[PDB]
Amino acid sequence: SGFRKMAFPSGKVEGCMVQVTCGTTTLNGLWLDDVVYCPRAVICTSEDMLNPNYEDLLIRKSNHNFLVQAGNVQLRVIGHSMQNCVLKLKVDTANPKTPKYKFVRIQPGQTFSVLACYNGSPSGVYQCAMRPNFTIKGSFLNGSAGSVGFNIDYDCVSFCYMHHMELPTGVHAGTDLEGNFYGPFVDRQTAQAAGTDTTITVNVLAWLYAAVINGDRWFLNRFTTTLNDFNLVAMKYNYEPLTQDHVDILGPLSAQTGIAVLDMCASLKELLQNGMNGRTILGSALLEDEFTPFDVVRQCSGVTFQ
Amino acid sequence: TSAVLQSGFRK
Repeated sequence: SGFRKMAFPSGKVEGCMVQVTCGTTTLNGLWLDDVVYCPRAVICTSEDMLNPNYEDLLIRKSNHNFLVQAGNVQLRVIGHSMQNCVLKLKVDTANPKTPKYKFVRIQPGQTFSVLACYNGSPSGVYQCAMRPNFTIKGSFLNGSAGSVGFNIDYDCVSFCYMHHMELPTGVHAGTDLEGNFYGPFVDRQTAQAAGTDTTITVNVLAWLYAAVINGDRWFLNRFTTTLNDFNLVAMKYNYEPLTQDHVDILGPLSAQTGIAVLDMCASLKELLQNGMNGRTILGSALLEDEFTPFDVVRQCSGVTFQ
Repeated sequence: TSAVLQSGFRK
């Protein structure tokens, strides 16, 4: 028992991180097979960033202007292209540490692990969620762009996020590995603001099931509710509307605990309306929404990876 | 706020 915000083991991704330098700018790249992926903002100076014309900036860049460093070895760039907001730098050496991998575009509400890197070297790993407003609440400094987010299933790494930029309120925005931003954000230094930070209702419910599994039961009340009545109360609290699809996804946790999802919704409703009275649930004083139902099952059943 | 692209300066 116990329950922690748990990241995936990062070894498979650590062997893919390199440093990419162009002009006066450095960030991280992802080296898979003979291609290095990195944010296209590596070609910008600080003044470029207010209003960059990336296609025009790229005209003055050749293969040899991209300095790619894996440890103390320089990779040889034999081609480059821009796809949306990422650059793909073809190198003449396949990464011998390339894992089995896929590129996926995740849905809001899904979670992943971030390997925060600087100068191609890892600083740490932590778990994040793609928020409903398409930001993530990460921990990133200057030089962290190009760090990636990922999931693992069995032996296959699904890359879903590459870091680009920081927004007001200290949250972060980036792209999938095809270079398309999550949400409406653009890689330029303009006034951009996250929308409403909506709470991922299905994840809070998953975490309440995790609490029950661990013996933290004080919040189970004597009530049930309906989907429509729950959403009426939760809309006021900026919770995502709960759908039947969400209820079905919670089926495994409901069957394990014997608690119908709508019963748990009634308990959540009272927590939203009356607060937690200074009590804690799984060591937390607020309702945690960055565990998916799959995250809970994984951690409570000991799912491992190869 | 403006968005800040979190590249780093070349050393």
